[PDB]
Amino acid sequence: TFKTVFAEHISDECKRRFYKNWHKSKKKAFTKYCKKWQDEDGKKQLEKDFSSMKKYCQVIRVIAHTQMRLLPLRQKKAHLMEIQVNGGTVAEKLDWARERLEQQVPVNQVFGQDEMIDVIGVTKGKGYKGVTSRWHTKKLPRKTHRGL
Amino acid sequence: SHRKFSAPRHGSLGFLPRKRSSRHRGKVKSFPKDDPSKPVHLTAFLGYKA
Amino acid sequence: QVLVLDGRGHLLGRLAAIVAKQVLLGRKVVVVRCEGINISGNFYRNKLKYLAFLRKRMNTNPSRGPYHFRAPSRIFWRTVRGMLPHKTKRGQAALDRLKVFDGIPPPYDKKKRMVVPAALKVVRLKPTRKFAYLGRLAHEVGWKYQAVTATLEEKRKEKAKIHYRKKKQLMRLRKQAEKNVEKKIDKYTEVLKTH
Amino acid sequence: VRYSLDPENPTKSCKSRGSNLRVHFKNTRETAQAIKGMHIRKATKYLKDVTLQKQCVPFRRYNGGVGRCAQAKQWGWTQGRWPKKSAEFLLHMLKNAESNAELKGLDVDSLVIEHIQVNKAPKMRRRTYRAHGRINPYMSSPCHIEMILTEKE
Amino acid sequence: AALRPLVKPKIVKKRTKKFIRHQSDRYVKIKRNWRKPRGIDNRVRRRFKGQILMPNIGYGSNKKTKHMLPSGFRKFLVHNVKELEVLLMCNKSYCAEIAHNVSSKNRKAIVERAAQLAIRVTNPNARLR
Amino acid sequence: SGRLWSKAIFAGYKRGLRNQREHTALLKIEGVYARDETEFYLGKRCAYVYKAKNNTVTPGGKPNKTRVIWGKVTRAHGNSGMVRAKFRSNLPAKAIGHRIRVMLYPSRI
RNA sequence: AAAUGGAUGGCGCUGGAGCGUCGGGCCCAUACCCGGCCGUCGCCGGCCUACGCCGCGACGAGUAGGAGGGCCGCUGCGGUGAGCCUUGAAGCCUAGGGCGCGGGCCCGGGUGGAGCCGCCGCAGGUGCAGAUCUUGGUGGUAGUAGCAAAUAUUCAAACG
RNA sequence: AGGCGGCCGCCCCCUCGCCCGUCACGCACCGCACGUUCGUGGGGAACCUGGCGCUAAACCAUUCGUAGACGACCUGCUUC
Ligand SMILES: [Mg+2]
Ligand SMILES: [Mg+2]
Ligand SMILES: [Mg+2]
Ligand SMILES: [Mg+2]
Ligand SMILES: [Mg+2]
Ligand SMILES: [Mg+2]
Ligand SMILES: [Mg+2]
Ligand SMILES: [Mg+2]
Ligand SMILES: [Mg+2]
Ligand SMILES: [Mg+2]
Ligand SMILES: [Mg+2]
Ligand SMILES: [Mg+2]
Ligand SMILES: [Mg+2]
Ligand SMILES: [Mg+2]
Ligand SMILES: [Mg+2]
Ligand SMILES: [Mg+2]
Ligand SMILES: [Mg+2]
Ligand SMILES: [Mg+2]
Ligand SMILES: [Mg+2]
Ligand SMILES: [Mg+2]
Ligand SMILES: [Mg+2]
Ligand SMILES: [Mg+2]
Ligand SMILES: [Mg+2]
Ligand SMILES: [Mg+2]
Ligand SMILES: [Mg+2]
Repeated sequence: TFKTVFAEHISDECKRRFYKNWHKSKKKAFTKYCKKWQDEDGKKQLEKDFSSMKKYCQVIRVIAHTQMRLLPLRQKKAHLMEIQVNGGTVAEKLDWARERLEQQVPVNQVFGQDEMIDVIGVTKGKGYKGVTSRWHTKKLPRKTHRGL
Repeated sequence: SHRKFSAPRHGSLGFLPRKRSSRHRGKVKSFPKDDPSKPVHLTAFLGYKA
Repeated sequence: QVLVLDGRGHLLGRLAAIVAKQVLLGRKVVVVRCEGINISGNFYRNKLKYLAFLRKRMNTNPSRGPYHFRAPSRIFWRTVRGMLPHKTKRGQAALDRLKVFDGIPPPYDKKKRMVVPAALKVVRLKPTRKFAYLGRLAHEVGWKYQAVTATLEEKRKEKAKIHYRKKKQLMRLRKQAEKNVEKKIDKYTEVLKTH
Repeated sequence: VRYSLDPENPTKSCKSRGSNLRVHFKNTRETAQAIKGMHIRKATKYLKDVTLQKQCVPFRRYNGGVGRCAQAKQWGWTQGRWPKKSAEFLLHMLKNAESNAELKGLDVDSLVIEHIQVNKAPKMRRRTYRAHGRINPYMSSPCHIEMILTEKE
Repeated sequence: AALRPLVKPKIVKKRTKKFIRHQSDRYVKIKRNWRKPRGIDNRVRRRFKGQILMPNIGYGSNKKTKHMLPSGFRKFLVHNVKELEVLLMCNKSYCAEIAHNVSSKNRKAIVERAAQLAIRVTNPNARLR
Repeated sequence: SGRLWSKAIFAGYKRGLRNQREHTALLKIEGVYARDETEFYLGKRCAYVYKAKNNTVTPGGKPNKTRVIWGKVTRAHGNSGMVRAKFRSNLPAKAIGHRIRVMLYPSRI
């Protein structure tokens, strides 16, 4: 990881992701970072970071999150994901990313119908179960002492 | 020895470290490769099983 | 203090012998360009021996037991481990003194690389005998990092070409100054007292 | 009577002891190691939290087969247990030490517990009734408790 | 600077370890006094390398430097005044050593008689008020 | 100002394959790499400089933290230019791969 | 062609660190030579504890076993030290000082409160690491197994 | 696996920033070691002083089930 540049308008769902106890937290994240984005003299030390990003990096990933306000869930924390842009050259990938900072990405934009797209997730936890349920081995008959 | 009824083995050696994952959001191990011929797009989105 | 060794055109066993002898004396030696270390014999023979070494593993638990590195720097470091008394607190300190690097790091770009004469392929091997590249062996088996290391190596070779023209220009300027006048009075004394 | 680790002076220090009292030596040692190095009001609140099962006692040495708890992360330890009876007896002896400091005339609000000590009292033997008509001993493990408290300056 | 006795050379002992007994470290029922093992399998009796060393005649000190204190005298134990006065002839090589069961009331008289007769005593300042 | 002693690295004790003899130690001295070259250094005097936290030094001016076990060159050792040395006290065995000073006195210039 | 993954010891070794013939050096064992010290033995010296004191020379390993010495030790007995002490004996502890190669011993510091020791002879129920040793006590296990055969308890008040 | 180097406009001084020659001095500590070093060497707790800034986060508790033997993991808690 060379350097990470975060946007200015960071949502409260992302702040709930960064904190653990949102009740006990004083909501103090990214105050100086947004002050650096707001200051004009800090932009001259910030636009050089993208010029170094154009020169040295090849893999650029885009951290995005979900809107928990549209969901019927109770979690209210937004999950962050790095999304590797597999487009053209690093210069226009950076231009595309800075053009679409602080913006929504619909699924109908990138993904389409009749497409073969794999799903990655975490299985249903069944708990601390035994051998004939986990490994699906053959059971022992009724006559067996000390375990079937 | 000479087990006399050879059976296919239960389970898989490739999925053997059956530890709980430290993360619950399933991360991406590998993204597809890139090229300047293809236009600029994203690869991975989030979702919730309804 | 510190020693920086080339790996181009060196043999694995000879270089490991000289490094493992000079690291027990305290000289902090570092072997750079480890992917360029040659190994005598046929390359199919060397990868057959290394495939047998990979076959050597514990049946009860492969993690708790034989670790098998694929990077050539760690191959050379295992070669020096098998020669130093690493189970005692002399060879462990010697391995802590030893550092190994694939490619060339940026401080070792600047710091000058030594070439050991007695470990050279040209000195030790007849040129009509076969050989094998440790970097080629590592790229064939496991070490997937030749496309990055070779690219950065060509980049620093271009940096070396853009430095050598400036150094040779400065050497031409100082020899023009030596060709110029009013230095010979000390030069008579220097020639009569061992120029 | 004599105490191990005699204090700097008997003027600014009080002392207390319990002898031949039916507890477990391991539980009282593991709660005394948590009491030691603590202000007296913090220790009183700590033992009331032990009796209310709100703050635990980590088992650091005598930790054989002891289940875990979530409350042990304040101590940097994984296991824990809540000794009710040991907390009751050691709170009674802390009240005894408070009364002795009141008799000696110290600044009763600023005592700290510098020294605490626990060692095995002579145990009393009972018997079980196991298989095949055999008799195995069923013995207690009481302890002697010593504590030396000191003003904090 | 008390008496400074006659010519006594450099005292060597050829080893100063007061040889430990085998497996006295492992069991605390065994006192650390030497006792010759007579087993048929013991590495100490078989004299393997890397083991303890048995006391034999080779560790005997020199007869000139035998029973020699580091001060340069030879110690002799004393109970009373007459057994102190027997050392009147050879006080320049033989020093006195008052017994442990001698009280202070007689110990001060013994050390006073030793100071008068110029006889070295090893413990002059013990058990005093 | 300037260093007067020649550099020499402690290598180990006089030993066989199995056992050791700690009364005589081995020094890989720099510059010498030959049997004919380890002739001038016969009779030199060595010194191992180490540190301790108690205040025990030479009477040369100021009290410091430096302790030194003295010794001198006995004879040569092998064909590679290694030099035997017997010190006044035996080596602490911590000096392996560390430096022992060799000063240019009683030799015969 | 053989079953665990492994063996010129491994690492590696090819103008050798392989093979056969050899040259000059280099390294060490308790082997050899010189020297210091102890002991045993042989020969011997002196009218200085004669059972002591010196001198020369050669050698010292060892289970079963056999001798000699012990100013090694424990218990008691008779002589013996005008012995030791309630101004502190025996016993015990001790990062103290020391001796003897060793059995062990003497002194320093602390608890203790009434008997103890050196030499010469005498007599032993006289020295412990073991014997699935006897008696007594105490650890790891371990705050572990276990407080589960016979359907089941609950609210309020009272003495406390 | 980056922190030192190069260029320009100025800065308070230095034309002994070095070699060759003359002159007079500074401890000459009277025969003695561990001396001169990259050292304003590395880490920890405090002491008095100037300027520029910072005003939190974990763990327990409670709740939660997408999670659980116990731990552990994902969660909620604003006065609208
Ligand atoms: Mg479940
Ligand atoms: Mg059955
Ligand atoms: Mg991956
Ligand atoms: Mg356990
Ligand atoms: Mg448990
Ligand atoms: Mg029962
Ligand atoms: Mg019965
Ligand atoms: Mg045998
Ligand atoms: Mg091999
Ligand atoms: Mg050959
Ligand atoms: Mg014999
Ligand atoms: Mg009495
Ligand atoms: Mg006696
Ligand atoms: Mg008997
Ligand atoms: Mg009897
Ligand atoms: Mg016994
Ligand atoms: Mg026996
Ligand atoms: Mg038994
Ligand atoms: Mg028993
Ligand atoms: Mg009894
Ligand atoms: Mg028991
Ligand atoms: Mg239980
Ligand atoms: Mg029942
Ligand atoms: Mg009531
Ligand atoms: Mg009532």
